[PDB]
Amino acid sequence: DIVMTQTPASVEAAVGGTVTIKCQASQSISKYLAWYQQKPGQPPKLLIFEASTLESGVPSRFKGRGSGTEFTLTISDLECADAATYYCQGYYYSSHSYVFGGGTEVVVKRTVAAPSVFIFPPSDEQLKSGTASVVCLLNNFYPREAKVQWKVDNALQSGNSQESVTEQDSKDSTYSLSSTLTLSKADYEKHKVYACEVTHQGLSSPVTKSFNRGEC
Amino acid sequence: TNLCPFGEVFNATRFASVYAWNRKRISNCVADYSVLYNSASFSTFKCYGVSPTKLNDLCFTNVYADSFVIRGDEVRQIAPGQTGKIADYNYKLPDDFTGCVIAWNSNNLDSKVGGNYNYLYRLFRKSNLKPFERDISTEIYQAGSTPCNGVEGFNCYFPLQSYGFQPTNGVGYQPYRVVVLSFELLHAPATVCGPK
Amino acid sequence: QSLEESGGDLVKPGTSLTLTCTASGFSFSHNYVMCWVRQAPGKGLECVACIYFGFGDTYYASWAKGRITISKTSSTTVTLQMTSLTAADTATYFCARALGYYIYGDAGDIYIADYFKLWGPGTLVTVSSGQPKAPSVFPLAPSSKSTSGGTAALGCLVKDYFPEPVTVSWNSGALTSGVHTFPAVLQSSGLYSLSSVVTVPSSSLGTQTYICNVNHKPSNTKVDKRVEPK
Ligand SMILES: *[C@@H]1O[C@H](CO)[C@@H](O)[C@H](O)[C@H]1NC(C)=O
Repeated sequence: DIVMTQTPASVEAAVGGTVTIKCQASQSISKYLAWYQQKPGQPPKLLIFEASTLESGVPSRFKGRGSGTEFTLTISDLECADAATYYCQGYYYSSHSYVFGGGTEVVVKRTVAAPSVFIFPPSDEQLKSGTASVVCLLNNFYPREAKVQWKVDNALQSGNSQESVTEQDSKDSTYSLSSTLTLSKADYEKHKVYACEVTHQGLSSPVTKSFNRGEC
Repeated sequence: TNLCPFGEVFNATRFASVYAWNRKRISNCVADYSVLYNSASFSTFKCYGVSPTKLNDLCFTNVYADSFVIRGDEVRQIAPGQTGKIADYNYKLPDDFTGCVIAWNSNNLDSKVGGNYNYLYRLFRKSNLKPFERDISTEIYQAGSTPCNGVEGFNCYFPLQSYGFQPTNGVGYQPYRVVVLSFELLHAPATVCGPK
Repeated sequence: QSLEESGGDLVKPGTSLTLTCTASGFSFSHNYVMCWVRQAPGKGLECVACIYFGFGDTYYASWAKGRITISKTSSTTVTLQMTSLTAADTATYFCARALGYYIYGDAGDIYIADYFKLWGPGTLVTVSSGQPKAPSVFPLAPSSKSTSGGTAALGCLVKDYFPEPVTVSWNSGALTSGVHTFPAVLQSSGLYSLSSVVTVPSSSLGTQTYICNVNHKPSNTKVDKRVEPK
C-alpha cells in the first residue's frame, strides 16, 4: 500500500563532488526513513536511520534530510569507494511494513580513458569438446558505454556473443568489458579472420584486434 | 501510599559519570509514570518489553533507576543489542531488557565555558561489559606485549577519558542526562505499583 | 552480533524449501524483530516476512498468500519456509535484525521497529528445472596480441556451469593486483559463463607462474588451471 519512489536511477559526480538521491513516500512516514549502501555481492550497509541520524563510523559527508513524504540523501566530497547502490527504506508504524526504494547507482566521474583491446583465440582443449569461444577484452576504460562488434572474415556476427562489465574500480574509477564469441568447431574451421571492432568515446576511430586461425 | 521518589533521581543537582553510573532502588511505593512520558523535557523516551500506559497497571518486585551523563550522539547506545564504547565498556543493557530509557539535554547544567571535564568514560577494556556491570578499576591498561607495573608508558594507558563539555559544542557532543528504569519481577512480593 | 544464513540451493519449480537464520553473540529476545529480505539478481530489495518476538506474532508480504511461513525454532534460530516455488522466487535472501521499542503519542502507545542495523551475508535460492553442472575452464593464453605497453593480459574462461556462484582466485590469492573477474552471463544454453583476466608484466611471462583457482561449491569442483604463452 506504501510506495517509495527513488530517483534518479543513477547519479554521477567527480571525486570531491556532491550527489543527491531523492526518496518520496506515498503517505507520511514521519521521521522513520533509512538509507542503505550496497556493494555487489554484499549485504546492505546501514548509513542513516530516523532519516537524519548518522550511523556510528559513517563519514559525515553522508547526510540524510527530510520528513513527511520527502527525503534526500546527499553525498558530498565524493570518494572513489562511494561507487555503489543506495536504497531508501521507509517504515509505516500503522501497518508494520518495510518498503524499499527502487535504488540508485553512484558513478564516479573521471577523465575519459581509452580501452585496451586484447583478443584471445580459443584454446585447443576447448576445440576438442566441440565448441570454440573467442574472448575480446576491453580493459580500463571510461565512460562505460562501448560498442563491440565481432567480424568473422569481415562478416558482422550477431546472436552468438555475450558481454559483461565489471563494476567501477575503486582505485581507478574505470570499467572493464569482456566480449565472448561462441561458435561450434565446425563453423570455427570454416573461417580464417576473426576480428573485434571496438568503438569508444576515447577512441578517435574504431580499433580492430584480429587474428588468423592456425597462425601464431 | 507514599509516592515513588523519582524526583530524587531525575532532579538531582549532580549526576555521575557513565563508567561510575549511579543506581537507586525504588521500592514500597506508587509511581506515576504519566508525569514522565507526558513531559516534553525528554529528548528520548523509549520503553523496551513493556508499554508506557501499562506501566501504571502493572506491579513489579524491584525497580532500578540508573543515572549518568553521556554525550548526545551516544544516547542511541543505551538500548539492547547496541555496540560502541559506552555500550561495550561503560554501561550495557541485556537483550531481554524490560524497562524504559529516558534522556534529556543538559547543556545548560553540565557544560562550562572552557570545558567541563568532570564526566568521564572508559575507552579500553579487555572484555565487553556484562549487562548491568559497573567498572571503576581506573588501573593502567595494557594494549601491548610489554608488561606494566601501574606506570604510564609507551603501551601503558590510563583507561578513562573526560568529555570536553562546552556550550559551543554540537548537539551530538553536548551533555545528555540519562535515566534507565529497570522493572524486574521475581518471586519476591511486589513493592512498586502504579495507580490502578 | 552476527547473523548467518543457510539453506539456499537449486530447487525444482513447485517444491518447498526452508531457510535458516542463525544468531551469534545475541539471543532472540522480546526486544528484537527478524525480517527476511529478498532481492533478485540485479534488482531491488523486498521484505518477505517478519517475526515479532515481543508479541509472538508475524507479518507477511502482500504478494505472499499463505505461501510464506516464518517461525522461531530456537532462541538463536529463525526459519523461513517457502512453498509453490516459482521463477519469480529466484533470488538472494537476507535475514535482518531490528530493535523494537515503545513510545507515547497522542493516539496512545506505539511500537517502533524502524530499521535493520544487522544483516547476514545471505543465501541464494535458485528455482529452475535445470541441474547442477560443474564448469569447464579453458586458458586465455597470453600471446603477443595480448601484450601492450610492456604489459600482458591473461586469464581463464569459466564456461557451462549451473548454478551460481563460482569463485576465481589467482595463484591461490597471491596475485590480486590487476585482476578483473567479470560477472557471469546466462548463456542461451540455459547455463552461465564467466571470464577472469589479469594484466601482468610482459617480462615475467617466462619467469613467473600464473594459475587460476576456480571454485564451484555447488558441485564441489575445485579446478586449478595453468596459463602460459602459446
Ligand atoms: C522536578 O521538579 C519539578 C518541580 O517540583 C517537578 O514538577 C518535576 O516533576 C520534577 N521532575 C521529575 C520528577 O522528573
